[PDB]
Amino acid sequence: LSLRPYEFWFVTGSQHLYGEEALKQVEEHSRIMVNEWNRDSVFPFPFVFKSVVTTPEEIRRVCLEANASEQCAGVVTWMHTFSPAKMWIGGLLELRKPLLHLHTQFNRDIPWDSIDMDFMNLNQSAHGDREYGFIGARMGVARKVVVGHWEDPEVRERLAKWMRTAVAFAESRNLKVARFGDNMREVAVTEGDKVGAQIQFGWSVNGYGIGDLVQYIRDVSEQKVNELLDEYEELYDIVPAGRQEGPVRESIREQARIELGLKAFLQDGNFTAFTTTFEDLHGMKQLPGLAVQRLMAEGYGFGGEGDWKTAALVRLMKVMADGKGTSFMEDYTYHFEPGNELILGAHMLEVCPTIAATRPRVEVHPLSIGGKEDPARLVFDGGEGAAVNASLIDLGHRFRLIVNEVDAVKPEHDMPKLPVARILWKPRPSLRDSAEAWILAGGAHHTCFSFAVTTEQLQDFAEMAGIECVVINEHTSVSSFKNELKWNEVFWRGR
Amino acid sequence: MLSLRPYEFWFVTGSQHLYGEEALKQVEEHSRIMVNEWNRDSVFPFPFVFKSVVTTPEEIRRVCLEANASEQCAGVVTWMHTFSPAKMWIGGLLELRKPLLHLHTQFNRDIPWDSIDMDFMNLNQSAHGDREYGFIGARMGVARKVVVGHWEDPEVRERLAKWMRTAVAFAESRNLKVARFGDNMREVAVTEGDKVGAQIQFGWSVNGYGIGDLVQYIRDVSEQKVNELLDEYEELYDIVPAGRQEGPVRESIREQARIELGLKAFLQDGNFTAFTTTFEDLHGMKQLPGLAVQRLMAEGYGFGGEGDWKTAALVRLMKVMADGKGTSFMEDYTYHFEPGNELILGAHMLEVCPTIAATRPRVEVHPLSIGGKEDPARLVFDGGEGAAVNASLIDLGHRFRLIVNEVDAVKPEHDMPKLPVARILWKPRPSLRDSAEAWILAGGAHHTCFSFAVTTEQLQDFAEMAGIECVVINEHTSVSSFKNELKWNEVFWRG
Amino acid sequence: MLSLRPYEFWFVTGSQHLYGEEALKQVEEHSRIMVNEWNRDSVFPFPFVFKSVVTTPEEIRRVCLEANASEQCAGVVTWMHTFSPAKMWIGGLLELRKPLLHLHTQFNRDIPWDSIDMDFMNLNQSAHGDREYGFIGARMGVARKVVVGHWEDPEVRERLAKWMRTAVAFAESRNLKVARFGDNMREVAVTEGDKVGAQIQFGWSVNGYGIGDLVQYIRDVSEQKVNELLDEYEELYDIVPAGRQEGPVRESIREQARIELGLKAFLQDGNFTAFTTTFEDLHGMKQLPGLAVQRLMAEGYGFGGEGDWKTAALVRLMKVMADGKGTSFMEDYTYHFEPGNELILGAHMLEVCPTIAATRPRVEVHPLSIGGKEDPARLVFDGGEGAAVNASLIDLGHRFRLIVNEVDAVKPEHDMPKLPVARILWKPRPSLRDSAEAWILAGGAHHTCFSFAVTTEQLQDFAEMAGIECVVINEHTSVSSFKNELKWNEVFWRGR
Ligand SMILES: OC[C@H](O)C(O)[C@@H](O)CO
Ligand SMILES: OC[C@H](O)C(O)[C@@H](O)CO
Ligand SMILES: OC[C@H](O)C(O)[C@@H](O)CO
Ligand SMILES: [Mn+2]
Ligand SMILES: [Mn+2]
Ligand SMILES: [Mn+2]
Repeated sequence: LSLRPYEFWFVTGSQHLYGEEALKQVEEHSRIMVNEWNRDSVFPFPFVFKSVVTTPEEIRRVCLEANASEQCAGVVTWMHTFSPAKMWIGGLLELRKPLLHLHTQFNRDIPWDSIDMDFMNLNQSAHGDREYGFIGARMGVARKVVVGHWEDPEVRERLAKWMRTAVAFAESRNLKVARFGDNMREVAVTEGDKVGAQIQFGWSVNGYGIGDLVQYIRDVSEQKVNELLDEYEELYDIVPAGRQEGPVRESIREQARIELGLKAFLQDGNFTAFTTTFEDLHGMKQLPGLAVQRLMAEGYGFGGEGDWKTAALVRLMKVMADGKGTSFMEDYTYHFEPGNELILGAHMLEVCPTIAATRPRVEVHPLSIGGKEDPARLVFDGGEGAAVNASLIDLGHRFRLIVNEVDAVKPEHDMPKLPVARILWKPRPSLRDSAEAWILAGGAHHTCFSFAVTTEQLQDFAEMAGIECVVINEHTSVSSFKNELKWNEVFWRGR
Repeated sequence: MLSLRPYEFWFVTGSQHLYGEEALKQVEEHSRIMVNEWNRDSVFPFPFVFKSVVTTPEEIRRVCLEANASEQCAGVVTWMHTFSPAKMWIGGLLELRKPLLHLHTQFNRDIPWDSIDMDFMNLNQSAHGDREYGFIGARMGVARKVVVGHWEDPEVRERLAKWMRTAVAFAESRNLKVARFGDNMREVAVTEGDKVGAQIQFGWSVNGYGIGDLVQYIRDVSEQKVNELLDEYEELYDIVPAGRQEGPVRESIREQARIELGLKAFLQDGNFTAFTTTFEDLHGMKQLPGLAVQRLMAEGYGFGGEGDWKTAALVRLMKVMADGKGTSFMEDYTYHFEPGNELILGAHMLEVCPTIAATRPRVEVHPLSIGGKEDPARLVFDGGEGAAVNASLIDLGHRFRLIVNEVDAVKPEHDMPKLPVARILWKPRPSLRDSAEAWILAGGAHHTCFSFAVTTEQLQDFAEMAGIECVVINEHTSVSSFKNELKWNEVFWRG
Repeated sequence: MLSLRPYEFWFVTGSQHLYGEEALKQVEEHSRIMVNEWNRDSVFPFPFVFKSVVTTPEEIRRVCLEANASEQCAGVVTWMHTFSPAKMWIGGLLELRKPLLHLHTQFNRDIPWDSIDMDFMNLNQSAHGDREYGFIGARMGVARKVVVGHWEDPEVRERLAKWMRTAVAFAESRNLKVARFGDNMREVAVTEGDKVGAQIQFGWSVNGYGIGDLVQYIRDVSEQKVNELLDEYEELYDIVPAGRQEGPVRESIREQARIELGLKAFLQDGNFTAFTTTFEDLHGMKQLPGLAVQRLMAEGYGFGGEGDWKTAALVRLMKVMADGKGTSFMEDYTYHFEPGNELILGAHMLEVCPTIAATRPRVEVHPLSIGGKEDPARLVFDGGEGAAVNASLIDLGHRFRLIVNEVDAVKPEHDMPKLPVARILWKPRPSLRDSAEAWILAGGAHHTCFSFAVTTEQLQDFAEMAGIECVVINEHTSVSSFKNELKWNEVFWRGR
């Protein structure tokens, strides 16, 4: 589910005070920085050099163009010299693309024996970026700030992680969610304000009768179903009974029809996320299962039981992660063994095979929920390692993003009677404390779990979106966490 | 140095009539003893003055009114020797406009175990008297400093002595007059601000004069007094060999002395203690004021370049705090990003105060294109080393913010033969990368006041007196926590 | 004289695909006709442009992005011809930074009783289309003007036409550059303020220049062109006898002419449309600018005395709103408390704009101690009579406030033979006693922009666009109610 071309504009500020020769050297430096940066494979997207800006209208022009350019996912600004910040007011007012303020310098060291006034006039980011820093503070602008020399690999790393965040934000602002049916009845956390979320994030969330999907599934080519099956047998282990013609293989075939119909519906409307609900499956043979797991592996967002917030979150985290190690997730049951406390996570069917440590198996088991026929699904153990588990909730007047850092662990025991894929994790700082903190913050039971997305990225995304992000990790004291929820509540009110 | 009027601190002791006249006599004896002993200690830069024990609403209100009327009263230190019902203090606390310090102390250090009786319990009961007083101060939201401990404790006296300087600085701030020769450097943002608001908040009087007003004073300087001033330059500094004899270079220095004497006459006539100039308005001037300003700063005049009246007032203020020691107008010019040796070179195009010099300053003449006037004479030197603060005061539009970075000034390892300006090298805490990110996030200015003498506590206590936010970047700072505190502070300080 | 770049107004029509392509065709036809006919009605001071009917989020966002980037687009007029599901408008409304007017109209005037059917109901359904759109605007809190009624109603067209003038003033304000020769008059409070906040809020660029910069331009004025300007003074005004032939009085008038040309040269070079002076800084000048200033204002330049950049910008933008008619810098000078005939005399020490003159201006030269310079030449005249507004824009520290008093200028019944400045008399509504008290409670400045042409509706619409409070004092004003509104308003505008 690939992306349109994206690029990041590098805008360098200066002034006319020091003359045209100085301005020539500023351009020279910026053009070199961009070219060298584009040689480093750490960057997942290209920088594009933009002509040095020195006047209010040049600044405003480049910001206007950045706004209109569909490929521009972010603007990186840097003051090479002093660049009087009132000139930047008009541009900053126009800019709606994500902004990163790079506070850097062309040379690494001070040339002690040669440094003169010309050098002082030229390489003065030391103060140019501070005057620019003030107008940003003064206008209350959303920004990432990165400090360091431009060849420092740590700097390039902040830059590169940020590019994925910005590109995720670009995808978020054009994100379309299709809902097949409404929320599970009586459920609170998956409910919320779609107009509010379209205003805040850009998400478009709209509802379709399950019957619209049923028609697409009905029109699937049997030839294509059979080819998809061949692919299933190539990628996965199939339960022995499904490896021969008969009713088990047919159950699998039916998920293949569902996958192909879903995919056709979604491509037709340019949707990149979707929801289903087991309470509305008229005309469907099975709850979508294996089909959904597959579409998630292709980069589609998904939320169960009408959960559009989590479907959008899964999709944008997929973009942040470059499609790696990311899944819709739900906390299912606990292991309270002293010293070995952990969480088993799953869903009734829909867990993405990209978090699998073992080769997935296609299985068919009964599912009473929904009252439909035994669904086919992929079954596997999730892998191990550091990860995040994130929830995005609607508090009524505003949204809150909640991020728990966790450590997935390998199971020490088989779970032979368990018909769904699953993963085990130990949340930080302990199961006891993270669960209390989560509950205090009203975190959902549905989350996006990811081995790839970092907390920095989710925080930066929250900065771009203008919403609160709270983090639960190894350093969390619960009492402090309670205090921060209160202090944050007063800041984010009316904002 | 620009000497101060006599200042003094009033010691007001609270009690009540409940225990009789003999108990009140003993209270007075203790207070008189504390004042007299305190004034024998050279740690205190200003004298304490015993005030008569107060026990009634009218006595309390009277002493507060008198403190407002007294030009020499720089602050009031209040101590409850006994219970002193705080409703009696309401009237006086509403009237009082001098800075207040609540000293929570006790006459005796130790409990006389084998003789302590009800009379002693009645008399030496600060333990609750100061708490009842503590309440009324919290209840009325009064600005105050609180100091706890025995009055012969050196740590207690230290806190008191430091606060005396802060309070004197506040007294100077309330009567501060700034003269601007010319407007802000065009298009610059951080040096702009609300002079009316600043006069309301701090008392600063900031008004503008045409550069021509200064030129007329420079024209009226007597040539005899100029010659004498060159003799002092000769005595005090290393003059460039070229200027040590008659000819162009010496005439370049003689011009700064003319500027110095014209400036001094202007300022003294208007009772100004700080001033600004701008390189964009130098009509009638031969040179940008340079040496002249450097000398004036060393005498204790506040200064801000490019029309910067906030930094000018900050510099005068901090000079008072520092008793004229080790304090300068400053600006971050260029960085040294050598791993394990990151530092900042600070300077200005001419105006850096010699009170921070480690080496004997040299008088030098070099071209300065900025301003388009004749080659100006200036002092050149390396800044000294050691712990320092770098502070800027910005206007956020609806309020002011004091930002303070604790730094470590370092001795240069190499010569800078081509650098025509005085300069200083420092390592900001907790690191270059972190302090600069925090500084930019706080929107701190490029222009600061740098000081080896002023402490963070003093700046904070100043902010408390002036009713503004003060934010500190030091070795303990984490940028993510710093970021939160800005948000939470902004909600408190709003309105 | 100082002329405007071309401006136009985009007409954006909303619909949806629901009813079919033929219906969309009928929608486009209606909108093209509306634009065509509006453009054939001389009440509009600027033309409308037809924009392709928008029906999808992408079409909406595109036109809003284009409006933003178009220098000549001064405003967007939106109308929902049919239901046009408002979530589609979110992306565009977030993007749009040009002034917005929501026109709630309908193509046909009357219900066609004998033939109205479902097709018609589907097509001509602004009645609910504009309500859903109204919702999203309230929901997102956008700045907007709403106008209701049939598109051929002359009252509807009049609201539209007036708003065009306001909106064009706003575009001018957004790009306004002020030059200040010298700083504020020392110790003065109301003319002080926050230039950064003002540039953020209004867009005004405000920067300071040494008087020496102006003096240099004055010295480079061609004596030829001075003489041609002097010729033009003779043509336009009654010059005082002693200034008619060569001599000291005519030399004085000649000096103002030099100031005039240097000032204009400087201003044009930086595209400045407003400026300030200060009598406290006149080094290298022979006179305080007087006659020169009066003439620059007459050309449409904004001016504020004593460093007053807020009034200078206000003067300029109200000139634009007024199309240069009957507008001036102004200051309340002295009162006439005669019972039943209470009035205010307004003037300045020199600088009153001749466009408010009811008599032919006289060029005169009198001494002026203020500033310590040579006797300045200036235009002297009586101001006109009639309905006017007197408006002040102040800085409360944390935000700006616009204060406008509706007044009636009156003709003097007596001469003022000893009075060496131009002046005007007015009777403030609802009374001198009450208007002055309300003004003081609102902290209104002593410097104002006075105008015979600018309406209260336009100042209010400008304030809406700029996101600032506008308070009005007029014939319906009760001081006690007005006092409450200051309180309630300040709670609304705080932190906003
Ligand atoms: O551009 C102006 C100067 O050259 C310096 O950058 C410094 O003075 C900034 O205030
Ligand atoms: O004994 C009465 C005194 O006033 C004491 O200080 C105490 O009881 C006040 O609470
Ligand atoms: O567009 C849908 C319908 O036709 C109508 O507009 C109305 O029912 C909307 O509420
Ligand atoms: Mn669920
Ligand atoms: Mn500077
Ligand atoms: Mn005036």
